[PDB]
Amino acid sequence: DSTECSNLLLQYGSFCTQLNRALTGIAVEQDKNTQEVFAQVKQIYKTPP
Amino acid sequence: SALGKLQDVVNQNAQALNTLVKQLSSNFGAISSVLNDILSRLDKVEAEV
Repeated sequence: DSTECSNLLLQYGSFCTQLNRALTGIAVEQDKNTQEVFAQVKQIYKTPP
Repeated sequence: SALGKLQDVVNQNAQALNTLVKQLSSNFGAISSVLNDILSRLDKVEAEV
């Protein structure tokens, strides 16, 4: 029953999907990062002159 | 005599104001550099997290 906790967990990735697939009996694939990107937007404001 | 004393006082005040402006500019430059470094460190920490 926490909002900020879920907001921070949403950035950890889709590990829950892999956990569910492993629990159902489907093996986890071992590959590179073709779905998760470490991108950034740099929303920092400009300093006043 | 009074005019000479007043002129000397005004000259001393002008020199003190010039020194104050120089020291103020130096301190403001230092504070701006500190703030820039702090913002850079904040951005780095946010990206790392």
